[PDB]
Amino acid sequence: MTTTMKISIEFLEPFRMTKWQESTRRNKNNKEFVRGQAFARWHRNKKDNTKGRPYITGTLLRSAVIRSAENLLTLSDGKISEKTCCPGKFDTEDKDRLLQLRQRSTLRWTDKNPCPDNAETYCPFCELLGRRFRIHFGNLSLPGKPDFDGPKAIGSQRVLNRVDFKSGKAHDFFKAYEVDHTRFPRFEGEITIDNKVSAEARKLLCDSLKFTDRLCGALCVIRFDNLAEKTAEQIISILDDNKKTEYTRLLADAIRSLRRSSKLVAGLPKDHDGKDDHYLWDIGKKKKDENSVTIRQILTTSADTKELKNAGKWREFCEKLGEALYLKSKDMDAEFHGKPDRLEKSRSVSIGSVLKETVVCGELVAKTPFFFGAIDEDAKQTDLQVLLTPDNKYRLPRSAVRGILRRDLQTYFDSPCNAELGGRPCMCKTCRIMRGITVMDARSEYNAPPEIRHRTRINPFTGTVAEGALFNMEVAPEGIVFPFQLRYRGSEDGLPDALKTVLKWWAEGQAFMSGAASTGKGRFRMENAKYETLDLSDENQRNDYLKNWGWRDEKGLEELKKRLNSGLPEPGNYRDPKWHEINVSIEMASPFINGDPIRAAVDKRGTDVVTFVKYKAEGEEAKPVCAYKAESFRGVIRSAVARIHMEDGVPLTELTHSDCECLLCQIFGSEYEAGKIRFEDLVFESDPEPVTFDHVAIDRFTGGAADKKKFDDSPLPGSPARPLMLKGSFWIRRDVLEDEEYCKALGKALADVNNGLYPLGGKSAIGYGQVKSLGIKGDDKRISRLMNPAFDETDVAVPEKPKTDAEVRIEAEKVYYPHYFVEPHKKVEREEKPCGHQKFHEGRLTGKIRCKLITKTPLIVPDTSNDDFFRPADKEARKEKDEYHKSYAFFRLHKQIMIPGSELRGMVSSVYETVTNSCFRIFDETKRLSWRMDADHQNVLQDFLPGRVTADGKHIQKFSETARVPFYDKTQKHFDILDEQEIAGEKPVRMWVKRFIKRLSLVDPAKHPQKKQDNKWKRRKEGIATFIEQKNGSYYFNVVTNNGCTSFHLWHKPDNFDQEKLEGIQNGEKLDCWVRDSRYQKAFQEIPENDPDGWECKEGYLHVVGPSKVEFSDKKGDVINNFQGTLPSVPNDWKTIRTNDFKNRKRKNEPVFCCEDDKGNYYTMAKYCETFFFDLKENEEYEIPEKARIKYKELLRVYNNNPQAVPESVFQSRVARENVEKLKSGDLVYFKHNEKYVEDIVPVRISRTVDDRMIGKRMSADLRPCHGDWRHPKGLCPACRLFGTGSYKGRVRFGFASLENDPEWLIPGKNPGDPFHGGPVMLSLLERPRPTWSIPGSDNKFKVPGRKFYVHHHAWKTIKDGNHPTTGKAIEQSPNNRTVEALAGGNSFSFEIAFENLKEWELGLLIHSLQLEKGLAHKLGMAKSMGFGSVEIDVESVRLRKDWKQWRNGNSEIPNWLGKGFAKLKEWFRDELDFIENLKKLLWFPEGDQAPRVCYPMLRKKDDPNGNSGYEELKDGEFKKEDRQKKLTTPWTPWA
RNA sequence: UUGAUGUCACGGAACAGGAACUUGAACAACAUCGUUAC
RNA sequence: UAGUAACGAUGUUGUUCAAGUUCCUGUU
Repeated sequence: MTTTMKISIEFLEPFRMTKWQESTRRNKNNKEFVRGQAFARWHRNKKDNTKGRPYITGTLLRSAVIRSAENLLTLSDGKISEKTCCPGKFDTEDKDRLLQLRQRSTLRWTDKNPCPDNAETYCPFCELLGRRFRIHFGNLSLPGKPDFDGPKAIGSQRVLNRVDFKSGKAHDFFKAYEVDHTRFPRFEGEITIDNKVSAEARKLLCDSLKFTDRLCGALCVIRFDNLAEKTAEQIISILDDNKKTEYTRLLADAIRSLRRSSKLVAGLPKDHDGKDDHYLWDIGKKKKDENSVTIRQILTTSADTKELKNAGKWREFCEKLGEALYLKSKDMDAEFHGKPDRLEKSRSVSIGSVLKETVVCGELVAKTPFFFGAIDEDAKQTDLQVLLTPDNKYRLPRSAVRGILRRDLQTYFDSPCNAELGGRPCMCKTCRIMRGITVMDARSEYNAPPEIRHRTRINPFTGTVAEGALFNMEVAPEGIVFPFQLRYRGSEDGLPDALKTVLKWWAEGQAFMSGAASTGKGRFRMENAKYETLDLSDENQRNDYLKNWGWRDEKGLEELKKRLNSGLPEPGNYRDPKWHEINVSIEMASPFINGDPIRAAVDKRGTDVVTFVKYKAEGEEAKPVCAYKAESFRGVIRSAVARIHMEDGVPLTELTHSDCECLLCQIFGSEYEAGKIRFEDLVFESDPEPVTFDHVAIDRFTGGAADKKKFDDSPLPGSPARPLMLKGSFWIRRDVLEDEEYCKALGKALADVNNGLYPLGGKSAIGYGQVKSLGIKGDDKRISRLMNPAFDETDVAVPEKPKTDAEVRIEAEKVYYPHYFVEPHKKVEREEKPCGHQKFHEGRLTGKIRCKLITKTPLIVPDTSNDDFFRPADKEARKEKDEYHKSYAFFRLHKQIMIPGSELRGMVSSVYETVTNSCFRIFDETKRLSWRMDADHQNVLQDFLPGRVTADGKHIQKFSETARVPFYDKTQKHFDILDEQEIAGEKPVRMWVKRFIKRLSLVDPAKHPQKKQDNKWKRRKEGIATFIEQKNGSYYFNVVTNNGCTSFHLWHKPDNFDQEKLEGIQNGEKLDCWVRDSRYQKAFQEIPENDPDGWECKEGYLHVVGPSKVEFSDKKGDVINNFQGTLPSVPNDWKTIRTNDFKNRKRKNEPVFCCEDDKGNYYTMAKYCETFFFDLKENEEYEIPEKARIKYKELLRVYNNNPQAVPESVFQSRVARENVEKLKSGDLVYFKHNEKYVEDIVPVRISRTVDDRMIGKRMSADLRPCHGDWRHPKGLCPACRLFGTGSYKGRVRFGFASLENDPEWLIPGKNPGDPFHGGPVMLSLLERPRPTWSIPGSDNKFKVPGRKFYVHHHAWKTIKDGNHPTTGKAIEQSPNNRTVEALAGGNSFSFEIAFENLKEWELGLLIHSLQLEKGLAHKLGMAKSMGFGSVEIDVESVRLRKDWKQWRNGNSEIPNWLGKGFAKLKEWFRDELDFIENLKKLLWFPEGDQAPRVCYPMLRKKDDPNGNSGYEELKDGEFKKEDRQKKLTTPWTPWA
């Protein structure tokens, strides 16, 4: 007796979902079951397990149908078809149930009796209301009834908000689930109607089902009828198998960046030679073990797997791989909800019968990168994320649009709302308009990943970043189009005036929707607006509206968009939007950098930092453009304001801004109110291609490149020819331009920015940034009227340089050395506190110094961007893999000769820090030294005893003595009778050892005429002689010693005098003879066939090392000559090398072995013997500490990395040939010990000795790098206060020097008429320095000398011709020297030095270090160990700064500064200023007719035509061991 | 998997504050091998 | 029982980033 009607709803927007709770907190007393009643619910079967499906109750649809029926019944004056309708009853006497009452002011029509219950025929509204069921409403569920695994598998919980209006920051908040509508767009159910309900109630029900449009926070229309985890584990295991475990976070941040495209893995950078050993992209490979994959190979084979071919799959793989790597690198409260008021009776009111409808279509594009915070969980790498769609599309929610309409409607009026989330609806002017507004979501169809930005926070006391202030941020691209649709229904004749004014504001590009609006985030603009007003008051238009469900669906919208008239309606009352745009145009004069290291790690150029580049969208694809961040510009202007204004004593950079109305707190805002000025990004107006500059860090002692300290950067190029314009804008509020107190502050700050201070960008300490001018427009001269400069234009001249007094006595026919260290003092002061990079102090100076550099000796500053600049034309370009002859040019920026700022910074820093006797800025406190020990028995080789380590690596057992066993000879055979188990020393052998051999001579007492002078004939006694056999040269004898106790057989070689005693031998005569003993320490295997004497059989260990001591050469040495032809070839394996020739041929002395390889090398090999350790003394061992093992490790590392070694791997020793690492267990060593503790372990007889301490502990404790903690503390060296350090910014900025006259090169070029290119000159070898010649020994006597200042001379006239400086031979090219292009003497440059917050004695010392006396000169450039690079600097106008208006050129104050600097220098050191005298002696320039000839020695004396006693004779006599330091300190000592 | 005579949740902007920055001459002379003889 | 004496040859590149901070303050 029923009739089922099947309905089905279909969503057009993401609906919302509530949270599940058990059936105990489901009363009217819970505050989360209420406020969760207007959403969809989540049912789970088998309670306590999150598994179920969503559903919508029937009571909610009943309430929506009731509300639509009330809204529809007053539109036809209460008559459905024929009969009038009763007003209905909404009163209930019981209120313990009915968990929620109605607070709505029910509509009215035809007020009459409420049709009491004791009736028999009701009003159709009472049949719809339900007065066994009359109209039963059923549950709506999913079509197929599936089962998901929880509420997080269909949706995502996001946080909503509730912001304030005056202090526009926040209030409480809440959160809810939202499910996307592209995955779950359909729900189904039915409605059970009785038979005898009516024939007019069904029409009302159908019209009410068609008139309802939203159910759960969304529009609707109701109708009726495993790789990434294992790859992460593999990469982590690779990083842990090696020692590169500190590159894990950079690897994570660089791998997450590859999610943009898969064509970036085949374009990762390489090394500088084009190899495949990058420092992070090639971790894992070794010298051996080819089956070792790297990270580049892992990313390459994972780029083509037929699973990661799509973009979404590759993006997801990159994201979760980066997340896993970040998580692996890691481990090394206020919310309101509800409270609705339970009102007893609703105040029923009438609204009338006039109802219209307005549709506004169009679209709104983005003009700046927008931001919508959707920071979710389970993703902790970015910590500031954006809102995305489940298919990675950008969207703007309707909550943000609704809140922004609310804010603009409150701003159009001048009265905020005062609602408190409860009770009767609010009835102000801005809540009667907001109750008829309906908007929609967007999708933007872009589908591209967002870029990541890095931000920091700077401590304004030191200048560096604060502790713990570093975070990321991701922003959406610029230029995305969102579809827009607004709909309003009310009683007016169209739109109101407030909405028309707000839409006219939005049509001018002033719709600041959401984001970090203070730093120039999303600003949209509504375009292509259409509108059309319907009329639901009549009946011929309402039925056509109800026939097609309005026009909400896609077909209805495509039919509606053909009826809308174009152009928005003009408002009746305009309001002049409250934001004003001001343009900004900056022009620079130097390079510019805005760091980005991750892009440098992914980029294929192979640099360390690259400039910042943002993307922009063109509809489906993104293109990059270089720009300047908005946060950096905002920070610059904020710091420029904060350092001038006082506000009651303490400046604005020291306040806490807790509850203060400071001047920064009222313009730039704080954590309690929003700001009133919004900046924006700055584009560069052109296409500047980045260039590459190389840098290095020159050590102080042994001035050369320090270890691990070579780097580069890729900034944008700018020069006084092409000035790198910058364009942008920023927005200010309307009620700030009208104030006269804030505009003055902004004008003062921009006037300080314009006058040269506050450089923009990165490394401004070497001449980057340097704003030349700044000009704003668009403000009617309210701010740009205080930005006018004002100088003095005086005529005071600059005082001339004083005359020098330190002179040297240089004579002819003598040579000099070029090093001459400068020994320092012993008192470096660190008892002063640094100033602080805050407000400009009162008694300190700030300004500019303009200098003038003029060269007087050829200068070389190379342009290391390319080699082969002097390459011949019209030939082959270059072979792939070879070592050619490098040749460079001079430095150019835009085809203009320049000198960088870091060169001058380093030079002046060295001179300034050696004047004030300050801390060694950069130093190498590692790398302990080592020396080869000499070959003399008494001094060194006496203490090294033979030994052997025990079964465990803890003790060394010593031996008694040694004897040498002959190998590689022709008089025995020891290789084919001993196996490999006994020649490696792991098994004892048994040899026969002889100690003393016996010579023979016939006449002892009557031998004084000929012999008996050698004094060795003092142990002869007597002896009888026999004869048993005849030989060719020798004769047999059987001699007794004193009484016939023993007899020995020997072979005696007679001589002239012996010949006569020989003459007759009948085998039986008794000759007279004498026996003498001589030393013979040999040990053979069996027995030799020449001495059948008593050999003492002993027991010991044997060990071999291989054929060492090769005198290889290239010029047919004295032993290869006078040979017997046909030299053999090199054998491919040892144990077969024999003796070829003898060194002495009269006697049978030392044997050699001459061979010849495929090249022109000629080897001559000594060492025809090996050593045998016998007589192992037990029960006496010595322990090995850790210092011995560290010394042994350094010894092995030196042995294995040697470029001067023998090219053949057969003639090396065992230590270097087999490449071993640690001390094994059971190997022979030569150790040194004293009282149970060993000191040194060497492998061979004559090896090298490593010193115990490092080189950092051979100085004083005060001269070490003045770095560390010992606001900032007071422990800083006097040179780390002018120039910076880590955790303290320096207050001196240098600048790019530029040439102004004509070049005037050294040698003319190849093309006449083009005076802008020079000719090439070829240099000498230029080999790296040796610190093992200044520190000769290692005990305690040799400390570290000074700072290695090179002397001035003229030795470039010999290189100009083509000879060598030491000899006179012509130099020949090779793949080890360069061919540079140089300038000549008589060129002029000009640069500028900016300083701030200096004292009056630091400026005097800086001027004394810039300009020297009138007889000295500086030295910069390349190859200044010859005569190359000699400059002098003259100082021009020194214009100071005293206020933000006037600058007061102070040329007339220099001598007071110089006197104060000298007075401070006298105060520190009383009368011990000898280091300044030495430094003035070392900077002396030969004024005239003096030609000091300096050069380095040669190796020996026989290889230079002058014969000047090279290094191998200078180690004895002059520079022996104790005069080295002394003779290298005196500024001009004769080279001898 | 809801209750019926009463749901303005299209009744609520994840908003407000923060300088990828600090320090650094692209430079530079004496070492490397071990034993041989009595 | 036991150790004493210092000699012979002339050739060759190296570093290519390092030390720091890598997240906080708050809504009623």
